[PDB]
This record gives sequence, structure tokens and C-alpha cells, in this order.
Amino acid sequence: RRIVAKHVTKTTALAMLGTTIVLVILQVLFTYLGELSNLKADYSAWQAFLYVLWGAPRYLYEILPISALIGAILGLGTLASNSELIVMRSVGISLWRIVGWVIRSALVLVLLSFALSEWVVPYTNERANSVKSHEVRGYWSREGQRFIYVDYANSQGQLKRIQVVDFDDNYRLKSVTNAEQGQFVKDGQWLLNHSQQMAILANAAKQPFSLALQPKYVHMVTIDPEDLSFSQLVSFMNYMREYSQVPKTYQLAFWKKVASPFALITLVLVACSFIFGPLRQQSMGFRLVIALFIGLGFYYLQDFLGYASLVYNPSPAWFVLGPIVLMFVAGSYLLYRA
Amino acid sequence: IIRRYLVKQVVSTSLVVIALLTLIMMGGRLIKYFGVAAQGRLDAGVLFSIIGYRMPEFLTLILPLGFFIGLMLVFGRLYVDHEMAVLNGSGISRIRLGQLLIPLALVFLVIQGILMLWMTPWGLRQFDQLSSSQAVRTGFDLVRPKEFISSGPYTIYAGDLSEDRKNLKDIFFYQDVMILAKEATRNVVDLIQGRRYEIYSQAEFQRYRLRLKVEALPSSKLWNKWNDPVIASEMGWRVFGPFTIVIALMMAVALCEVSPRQGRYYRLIPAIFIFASLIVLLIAIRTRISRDELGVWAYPAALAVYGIAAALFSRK
Amino acid sequence: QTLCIKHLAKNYSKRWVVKDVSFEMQSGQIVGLLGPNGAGKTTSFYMVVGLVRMDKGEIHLDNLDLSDLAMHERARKGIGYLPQEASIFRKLTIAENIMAILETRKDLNKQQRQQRLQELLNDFKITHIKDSLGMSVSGGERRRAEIARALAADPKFMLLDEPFAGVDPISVGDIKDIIRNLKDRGIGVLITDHNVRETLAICEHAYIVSEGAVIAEGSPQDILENEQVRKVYLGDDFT
Amino acid sequence: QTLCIKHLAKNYSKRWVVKDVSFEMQSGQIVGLLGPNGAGKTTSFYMVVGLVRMDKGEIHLDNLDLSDLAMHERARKGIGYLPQEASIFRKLTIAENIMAILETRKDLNKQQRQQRLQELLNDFKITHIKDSLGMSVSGGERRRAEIARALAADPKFMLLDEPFAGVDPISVGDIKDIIRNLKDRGIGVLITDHNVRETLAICEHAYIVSEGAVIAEGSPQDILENEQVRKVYLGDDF
Ligand SMILES: CN1C(=O)[C@H](CCCCN)NC(=O)[C@H](CCCN)NCc2cccnc2Sc2c(Cl)ccc(Cl)c2CNC(=O)[C@@H]1Cc1c[nH]c2ccccc12
Repeated sequence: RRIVAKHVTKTTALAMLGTTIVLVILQVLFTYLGELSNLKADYSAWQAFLYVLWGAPRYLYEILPISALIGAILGLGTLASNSELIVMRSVGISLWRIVGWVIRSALVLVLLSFALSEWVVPYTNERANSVKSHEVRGYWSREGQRFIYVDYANSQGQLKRIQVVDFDDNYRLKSVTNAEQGQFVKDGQWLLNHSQQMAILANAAKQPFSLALQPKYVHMVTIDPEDLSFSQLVSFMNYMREYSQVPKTYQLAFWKKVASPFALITLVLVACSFIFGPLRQQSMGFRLVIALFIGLGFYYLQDFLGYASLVYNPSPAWFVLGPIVLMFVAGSYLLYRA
Repeated sequence: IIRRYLVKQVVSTSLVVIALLTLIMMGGRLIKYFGVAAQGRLDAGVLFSIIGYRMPEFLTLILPLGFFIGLMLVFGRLYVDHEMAVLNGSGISRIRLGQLLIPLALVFLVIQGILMLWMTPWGLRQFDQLSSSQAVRTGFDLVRPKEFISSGPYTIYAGDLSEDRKNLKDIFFYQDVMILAKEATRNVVDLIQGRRYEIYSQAEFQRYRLRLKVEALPSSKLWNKWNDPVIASEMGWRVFGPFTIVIALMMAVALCEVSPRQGRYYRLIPAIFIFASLIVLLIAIRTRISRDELGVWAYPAALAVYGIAAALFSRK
Repeated sequence: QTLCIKHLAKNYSKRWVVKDVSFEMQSGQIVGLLGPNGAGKTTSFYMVVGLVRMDKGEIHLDNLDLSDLAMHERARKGIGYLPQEASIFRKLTIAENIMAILETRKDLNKQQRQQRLQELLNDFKITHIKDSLGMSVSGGERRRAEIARALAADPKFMLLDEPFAGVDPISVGDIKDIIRNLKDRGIGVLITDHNVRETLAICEHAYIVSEGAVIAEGSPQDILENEQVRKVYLGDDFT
Repeated sequence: QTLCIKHLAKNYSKRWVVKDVSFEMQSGQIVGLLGPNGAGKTTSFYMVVGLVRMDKGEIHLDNLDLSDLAMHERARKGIGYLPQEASIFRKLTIAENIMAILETRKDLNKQQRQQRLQELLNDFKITHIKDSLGMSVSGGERRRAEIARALAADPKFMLLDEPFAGVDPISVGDIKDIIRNLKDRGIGVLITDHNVRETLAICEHAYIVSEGAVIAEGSPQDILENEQVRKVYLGDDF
């Protein structure tokens, strides 16, 4: 049982690839048209075109779910309108096996999504930001009961204008200190110069002390949680959790990233169920229109629930994985109706 | 009788498409605004007013596109159900059916002119005023849970925040002056179980209180002063935008042919991308007219280029 | 009135599907356009109707050239067309369906338009269902309403596409009676259909098209006697 | 082997299109399911095939109930189906078309799969066009390839949907010969078609469905002699 599987997989994969290419081209064009309204003297149209071109991997990563949805719709529509699925069933091949073949096709897009997220996006995104603008300042942070302010931090491992306040467990001042310059030496410890201090004044030419800030994560502060790769996001969240309180937006980013392949597979399954169900014996244009509506609805629901997770108390896991489970159940039921 | 049939079908389908596109676009914008409010940058209670005020500006785009899509759908259905075949076989051509809809196109043109000349400037004036009112947010208005928020000389950290932006917990506030507080509730902000320090002075409190353009101008002003390129561009864009209804009618008539096997929805995507080509050309010829490069005359010409092109195409 | 078609030809995908098809028809005469499926009869019929642009040939109607005229212009000259698939205006009433085409007549006014509507409704016996929508009528009554609507334009030649498709033997007699009524009305009927047996029963003259060209012509008896059609189209045994 | 269908019924838009349709068929027997267009024959046929969910009735195949089984499960039990419209895999070779269904057989291996492919190609005389794509073949050869592909699954009963649609009188003889070959192979053929004249010529047993119920049954001569079918379906002459 490989010839039919090979045929279905080839058709669906070619449909997905063509849809992905077309959507990437359209998004690049539309993003350029959008980024033609922010031109400045130091930011010309060529600079905008380069900025949009460098953002192509990010647009591709964001388009993969709807791309897979539309690819499944078009491939199975080509198979069905030609009355191939009817004969496939009439020889004993079940619906779930066809869905399994289409999922085999979509796993390539899932792998490409992982590769882009973990290897490609953090580089081209940085290049695009560098092009648009042309390693952090004013950074506040907490270490348990300590509050730290660093006016300038250099990822090479330097700090300028350090201020630190240490409180008692009862929130009473334990100490305060300032420093002109500082240098990381070992994990969790920094030397520094001009150590003015007060305790519950004092001065010192040079002294070391322990603080948890590390050069590794300094550059991550200016980057939005969503744009972080999975490795960077997990490492930064582990660091923050072990040393401070992790913000809810980072949890939302983590749950939205972990659920991406599941979202893609569930959307593909919904597409297949629609082809076998309501969208049987329908014009290819109608199938494409319904696929676009499903994609827009999914994106809007995902964004709205992510924000509602931020606004509301319970964990973002529910708000993120509810649509996936509900759509999977709906598609499974629609497949049960045959 | 055929005129009333076409008019009813087109009005029904065009209203459905207009409602659906309005839902799509401003649901997207509503979700973006909700996310911004989720970041504390905007009052979640007023964003509905923002959507209401921006209604006319999105309708300005949706109504031509909605009418175009409705015409395409109606004529595609006529072709698919062989009604167009019998209409042709009775001596009624496609161009004749397109001409029979001219009164409806004029009605839609009048409606869009009303939106363009009065409703859109009013909506964008109210929206600009409301945005200016909302943009002065600072301090506790921008506070986020488990994060440090810096505005002006103030920096705030809060450990928790309710569904409504009230009842903070674990409040830390920095200027010289430093303040800590077990609880707070919102510039008149109450702080409960808090301590104050100066950097040497110290104090305690169980309760304390802190205390820390052209697109919207009316047509009345713009009808004259054509000498200024910005006003020239705007007023030309208001005067010559409504004829996109006529251009949409004629181009939809030109591009509507489709065989029954292909389906009703086959030629929506290419036709919509041609119409979005008109829209983009216009949104470009505007930018230039403003920077004083192209001149106002370019507005009707562009339309004519998309008009004649349709008129010839329908007559091949 | 005589409609003459000469040297039609049409090619798809660089393959000549129709090559030098020609025939003639007259008002009050039933002519069949038959042949093996996909051999040219359907494409030639659509070339005559106007749905498909002609690559070669000419069409004349009493020294009036219809070659360059579009479909609706031909219809204005008196060439009506009845499609195989349903074509009744779905959301319009049957009375409205006929009146819509009646209003297109420049030589009538309201009173005689209404009188013509009444006569057509009585003639086709669909008067009792005049007030119902087209989408909610049976197949036979819908077809009769379509034929009445086509007659409302007063065509001189009526081109029927597969009138016997999906028709049980009980209603074939009624359809034949309808076609004979059109003939009696002075309208020359050009029928194209797969059901050769019933088409040859009424057609006064028949043309057989094979390999994209006309291979036989004459009365149905002459067609049945022809050896080439028997060899390629009808087979050794047929009646 | 006997396929028995009892008391089928199906309703659309709160209208009962099919009411108490029942019949029986046997392997090596040709049964026709005829009647006025839209009177129930097509819906009943699709209910038997499995395309349309059944609202009432039962189906048995030698004391094995097929009522609740889905389409593919019925096919696994030996019920093949030949659609009216083209169903050849467009972008697959004809040899590939047959081999795809052959590979689904659990009781065969590569050598006898190839041998069966060779026998089917020789039997249907489509061997000379074995290497061409399905989308680039003529109607008759395409239909023969479809029938060979259907036989590749070794069905016990074959349900044909309008086998004579769009077929000239010259090829009706070839199609009849093909159907008789299926009969000789031991496969009971259930034919549904509008062309009653040619269907009654070969069918050994025929059921006429009118008003959603079976009104006549028996040999074609018995059907032609029946007064009710003449009154409602066949007319006074035939
Ligand atoms: C300078 N521009 C804009 O600010 C327009 C008008 C906003 C107010 C409408 N009420 N919006 C945008 O850019 C924003 C980007 C947000 C940046 N923060 N979203 C995209 C967009 C919305 C509407 C029209 N086009 C575009 S993108 C585009 C497209 Cl499709 C084709 C060509 C070009 Cl050149 C562009 C870039 N944009 C512009 O040239 C417009 C020109 C303009 C000035 N006044 C207007 C009033 C109405 C319509 C257009 C204009």
C-alpha cells in the first residue's frame, strides 16, 4: 500500500509547496507596500525592500499553518472533483488512512517550521532590524529581594552605572550600593570599581560581589518574547524562573510556540474533514474561499485568546490549547459522519 | 423585471459581502486594539468607540470592494445556472445587464460620496481627538504584572493585577524617592501597607495617596486652497474616489465570465487582485500628488485607464 | 427562411476536433445533428449557437451573414437556444419568467404582452402553476416553462441541446409532441442529442458527423440504410 | 452468495424520497434497478453503495449484516462500485492504476501481483496503452481500465452506475460483452441506468422503483408485460 499513498502525498505536498510560495510572495509584496509609508531621509525605498526581504523567513514561518490548510484543501479537492476519493473508498481504503497520508505530507511543513524557528528566524530578523535601524541600556531587574538598575550593559560582559538595593525579608532596607563600572568574572559574580555602599557611608576602589545577571541573556531583553526562538525562550524562562518571577507574556509565548505543530496538524485534519464532509461536490473556488475564511478565523481566534490570556488570570495553556482540541474534536466528528 | 431581479440579487449579495468584510477587517483591528489594551497602553473600555469612529474609514474601502465582489458573484451565478445563456439567447447581452445596474451604481456612488466627504473626516477627527486623549497615559496606567515599566522619571513594578486594571499587589516605585507597598489601587492612587525612603529619610504608612490632521479636516475648509499640494491631494482623493463604484461595476462586468464547471467563485481572486491594483495605484498617485510631483489631474486619468481597459475587454 | 452553415472547423489543444462541417436547415423543418460522442456534433452545435468562437467557416440566414455576430446578436436575428441543463430563473416566478422575456419585445405593449403571456400559459398547460417559483417545480413542467420562455422571444430557429436526456419513455411522447408543435408554429428545430433512436423518429432531415466531418445526410431511412454510419456509428443491428 | 436489501427508506428536506425499497441479488446474476428518473432508483442505489447514510432498513450478505458498516468496510466485504463519471487516477499510469489496487490485497505477493496485473491487462486488451497516463486515454479504454482496476480488488458484487451513459450504439455491444464477462467471472452485477431498453436486454432480473417503492419485479419479459410499469414508466408502446 504505497502507490496510492505516494500519489496522495505527492499531490498534497505539491499543493502545499505551491500555496506556500504564492503566499510568501504575496506577503512580501504587501509588507513592502505597508513599509512604503515609513520612508525617511536615511531610510529609502531600497532599504525598505531589503528590510522586507530579510523578513521573508518570518513571514514563511507565520504562513505555514494556513499554507498547509489551503494545500490540503486544494490537493483533496483535486482528488475529489476527479472522483478519485470515491474509488479509493470503494476499494476499501478508509478515510482515516487518507488523512494519515495528508498528515505525512504536512509533517514536512512542520519540520520546516521547526528549522525556521530554531535556526533561521533569529538571524534574518536581526539582520532586518539592523538594516531598519542603521547591548542594552536602562535595564531594571530583580533578584529575589534585591532590585538592580544598570544604565548600560555590554554583551561582551561590561556594566556601567550600576545601582543595587538589598531588602530584608520584612522589606526593610538591608543595604544600598552604587558602582561606576563592572565586569563579569564567574557565573553569578562580577568585579566592579567605585563601590559606594550604605548598610543598616562606605566606599571602595574595587570589590567583587554576586549578582545573577549574565551576558548570555542581555541581548534577549530588547527582543519581544514572541520573536525569540524556542531554545532562547526556554533558556531565558528557566533563568528568570530560577532567579525571579517569569512574566505571563513569556508563558504565553512558550505555549503558543509549543502548540504550533499541533495547530498545523489539527488545521490540516479540519481541511480534510471539510473536503470529505460539507465541501464535497463544490467548486474549487468555493473550497479556496472557505479555506481562507478558516485560516483567518483561526489566526484571529489565536490572537484574541492569547490577549485574553494576558488580561485574565488563568494560565495561557487553556487559552492556547482550547481551540486546538475543539477543532480536532470537530474534525474527528465530521470524519465520523463520512 | 430583469432589472429588479439583478438589483435584488446584487443588493443582497453585496450587503452580505460588505457585512462579512467589515467583520473580518475590524475584527482584526479590534483584536489588535485588545492586545494593546492587554499591554496597558490603551483603555479597553474606549476601543469600542475607536471602532465606531473608524467605521466610515473602513467602509470607504469595503463598499467599493463589496459591490465589486457582489457583482462578480451575481454574474458568476448567472453563468453557472445557465441563466446567462438564455438571457443571451433572448437578445439580452452581458453589457446590457451591466447597463441595467447603472442606477444602483449611482446610488452606491452617492453613498460613498457621503462617506468620503462628511462621515470619514468626522470619524477621523473624533478618532484623532480620542487617541490624543489616550496617549498621555503614564505611570500606573502602563503598569504590567511582574515587569518593570519606566515612564519619565518614574519606574513601577507590580506583582499582580486583576482583570480590571485595579488592585495592584507588590508595588515598587522609584523616582531619589523610593516607595514600597503591599497593595495599591488606582494619578490619584491609594497605597496600603507601604513604606517610603529617601536617597537618609524613612517613613511608614498604612494608607497613602500618590499624585504623580488634513485627513480629518472638513470639506468646508478644503473645497478651496487647491494651491497647496496637500489639500489638493486630499480634496482630489475625496472628489475622485466615489467613481471607484462605477469603475468596479464596469470592471466586474468585464471580468465576470465563467464556465459552469469552473464555478461561481473561480474568478474572484484575479479580479480582486486587479481591483486592489487600482486601489494601490490610487494610494500611490495620492502620495505623489501630495509631495508635489504628479498633480491632481492624475486621479481621473488613472480611473480612465482602468475604465477604458475594462470597456475594451468586455467588447472582445 | 433558410439557415446555411458552411465549412465549420474548430481545434482544441492543437487538435482539429471539427473539420469542414456543413449543412442547411429551413423553417418548419426538423433537422438532427447526430454522431459518435465527441466526434464533432456537440462542438459544431455550440459553434452554431455561439457559445464557442468559430475558427473557420461561415453562417448565413437568407443572405444575412451571422459569421461575425455575437450570440445575442444572432438571438436578435431569430436564433433561440434551449440548454440541456436547467435554465429557469430560480428565484423568479414562472409568469415572471415568461414576462421578463416578453418585455424585451419592442413590437409589443403591455396589453398584448399580457395576452401573449396568457396564450403561452394556456398552450403549455402550466397556467395552474403560474404563481410558483421556478426552483420549486418538477422537471417536465420546468422544461415546458423553459420552452414557453424561449418562444416568448419569437425565434425563427430553435436549437435544442439534448431534449431527451434524463427523460423516461412515458414522457418522450410528450416531448415529441412539443417538438412537433414548435414545427407546426413555423420554427425550424435543430436537435442535438445522444438518444439517436428517438431523435431519428421525428427529424425530417439528419446529418451524421464523424471524425469531425459530415459523413451522411438525408432522411432517417436513408441514414439507417447508409453503410458507413452502420459501420462506425449505429452498428450492424439497430432499429 | 446473496445480497439482500430490506425496507430501505430515505428522506430529503422532510420529504420521503425512498419508502420501503427491498430486493435481493446473487453472485453470477445480473439485476437491474430501474424506474422513473428521481423516483428512488438512484437514491436506493447510493444507499446500497454507501455514499448516502441510510435512515431505515437493513442490508445482509449471507447472514453478515452490512447495515452499520461504512463504505470502505462494505468494499472490504466484496462490494465494488463503478461510478458514472470518470474515476481513473488522472496523473497515474494505467499499469500504476491497477497495481495501486492490487497492492491493497493482503493475500498476494509481488510475483502474483505482477501476474494478476498481466492477466488483467491482457483480458481487457488495454496492454498496448499500459504505459500512458489515465488523463490521456479515450473513453472506452478508460472505462475498461476502470473496470479492470475495480476487478483488481476481487469484488463479489459490482454496482454499476449508468454504464451506458454517453455510449454510442456501436459500443453498447462491447459494454454488454464486458458485463457478461463479469457475470461469467462469478460477480453479481447490479446495474442502475436511465437507458432501460439496453439494460433490460441483459439483466436476468429487474426491479422497477416508482414513488419511492418497488412496484414490479421479475424477468424483463415479466416487467414488459406488467401493466403498472407500462402505465407509469414505459408507456403503452416499447
Ligand atoms: C502614508 N499613508 C498611510 O499612512 C496610509 C493611510 C492611513 C490613514 C488612512 N485613513 N496607511 C498606512 O500607510 C498604514 C501603515 C501604518 C504605518 N504607521 N497601513 C497600510 C495602508 C493603509 C491604507 C492605504 N495604504 C496603505 S499601505 C500603501 C499601499 Cl496599499 C499602497 C501604496 C502605498 Cl505608498 C502605501 C503606503 N501608505 C501610504 O502611502 C498612505 C498614503 C495616504 C495618506 N493619507 C491617506 C488617506 C487615505 C488613504 C491613503 C493615504
